[PDB]
Amino acid sequence: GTITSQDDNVVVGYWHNWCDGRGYQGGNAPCVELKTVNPQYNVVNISFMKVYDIAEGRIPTFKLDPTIALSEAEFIAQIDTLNSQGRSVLIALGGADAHIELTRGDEDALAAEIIRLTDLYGFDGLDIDLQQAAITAKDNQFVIPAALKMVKEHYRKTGDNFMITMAPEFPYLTANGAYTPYLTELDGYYDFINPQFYNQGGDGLWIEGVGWIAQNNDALKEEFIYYIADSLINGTRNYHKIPHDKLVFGLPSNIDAAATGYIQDPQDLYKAFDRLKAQGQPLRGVMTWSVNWDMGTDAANNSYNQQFIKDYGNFIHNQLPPVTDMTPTLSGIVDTRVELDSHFDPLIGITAKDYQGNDITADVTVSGSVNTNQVGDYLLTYSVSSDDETTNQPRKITVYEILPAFTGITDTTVVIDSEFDPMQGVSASHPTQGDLTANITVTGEVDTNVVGVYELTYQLFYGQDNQQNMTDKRIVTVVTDAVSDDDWQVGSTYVKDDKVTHNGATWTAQWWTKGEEPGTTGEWGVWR
Ligand SMILES: CC(=O)N[C@@H]1[C@@H](O)[C@H](O[C@@H]2O[C@H](CO)[C@@H](O[C@@H]3O[C@H](CO)[C@@H](O[C@@H]4O[C@H](CO)[C@@H](O[C@@H]5O[C@H](CO)[C@@H](O)[C@H](O)[C@H]5NC(C)=O)[C@H](O)[C@H]4NC(C)=O)[C@H](O)[C@H]3NC(C)=O)[C@H](O)[C@H]2NC(C)=O)[C@@H](CO)O[C@@H]1O
Ligand code: NA
Repeated sequence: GTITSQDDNVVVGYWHNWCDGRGYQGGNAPCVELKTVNPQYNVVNISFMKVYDIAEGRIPTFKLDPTIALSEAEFIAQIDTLNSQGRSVLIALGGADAHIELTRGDEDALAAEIIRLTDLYGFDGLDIDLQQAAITAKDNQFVIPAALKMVKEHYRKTGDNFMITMAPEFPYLTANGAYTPYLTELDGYYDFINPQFYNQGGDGLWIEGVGWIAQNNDALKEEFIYYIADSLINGTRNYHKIPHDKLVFGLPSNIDAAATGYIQDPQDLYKAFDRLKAQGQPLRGVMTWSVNWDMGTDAANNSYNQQFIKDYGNFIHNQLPPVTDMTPTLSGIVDTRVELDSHFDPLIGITAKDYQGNDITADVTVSGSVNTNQVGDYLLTYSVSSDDETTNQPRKITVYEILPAFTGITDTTVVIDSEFDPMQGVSASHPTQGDLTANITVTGEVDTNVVGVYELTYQLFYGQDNQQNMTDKRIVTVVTDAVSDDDWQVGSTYVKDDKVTHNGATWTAQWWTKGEEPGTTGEWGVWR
């Protein structure tokens, strides 16, 4: 077949490239032939493309499991059958426990291998299902998008829409989260995203005014679906925006398919989707891990017997076609701190794209102005318009000033008649004004001829016209080098004629003493 893409709603189902997988509740997922997958799965994702052995190098590939007892030619024939029915068959990249680790420069080879596989098997696109370390490993976040742009562009040349989808686990979809480079680099290139709303336990989101709604909360499942979808399709509540026409809700087929996330009561999904439709934002479909689980058995060897497609196929297909959200995007805008009098350029680092991923950076406009010569906050708003839609985003610029620092102003003791230079070892600096030593004045003097304690007040003047100032005080004590009688000690014993220094005076013992303080023994006592 040819490249077969989906224009309307989708029910996506992963297909296991292996047999008899064990379920989270002890069930079993048989391998199944593609031609047996229920027709209402209009996108079927071959799982998985990955590195099958590092002796083949870093570029991942796909190798059909022969125990499924499809020859290569037969597998190709069943893909062609699905394509003849207008269904798409994508190759899923990654999966659980698949490590992929690419280096900048691997993008040409990855693209070449994607195309090779696509042309050989009849695949219609590729699903990004990077998990754990593979999301962020080495240069993956650059290489994988770059490769896929090439692949898209290669098939566009012949008028074919090579589909690109992704299956991020929903916790990675916060605004600056690990999947964000894939989503932003491929804006305009991807057909839809089918996040996983399973296996995340008690993770979820905080709804200001209703509380924490967890993915494992079966009492609040309607609210979970509604609010996490509402946040995603509007870029609110700290989630990255995925337009509603491009959001497909991923679910486990049953309790064996994933540890948590199974919808016990399909009504909760019907109602959440209906609510989303009611505010003008119908979703694009559902996704499931997996067709094999939908055709599998539980631990008691009872058949699941297609309960997932029974619950969701007709509901999702019997909907109007999607309506494209053509809002443009802005990238690069972050509140920024700028030091007083530095240069600031409000356009550097900021870019914009239309909904098809075309660069429209030159079309951005900015209102507001920053005055880097005055500390304070300044608010800018960036705007861009395309396709009769407009996106805006604020940016706070804070102008701040840093105090200079003195060095060398430490209390010190010097000997009588020594030379003392109050500026010796003293400096000031500032990060932007540089050496400010010449801006320091000294109030007070030290007289090194006269024993005593001398205070010096250092002032630094800085800033515009030197009208800012800071002060620091220093004590310089001048001590004699004159040797004197040893200080009186309260525990020492003295005898007649012994002399001691105490309380600034020299005293002479008149007889035996221990523990009597000089100066306190009166007109006629032991110390005189
Ligand atoms: C206490 C609490 O609430 N804790 C929370 C955490 O649980 C949670 O973090 C998640 O933690 C779970 C493990 O507890 C971790 O689980 C993986 O989930 C991924 C994503 O769904 C699973 O991968 C997909 O799901 C199916 C299985 O449901 C995968 O199917 C398997 O595929 C392999 C081949 O690749 C086969 O060998 C297997 O047989 C097959 N399994 C089955 C049953 O068929 C499929 O490959 C994946 N892709 C898709 C499209 O479905 C992965 O299997 C789960 N691993 C395990 C060991 O169970 C999940 O990834 C953690 N999430 C994160 C973000 O790290 C956090 C989340 O914030 O919150 C709490 O802390
Ligand atoms: Na095809």
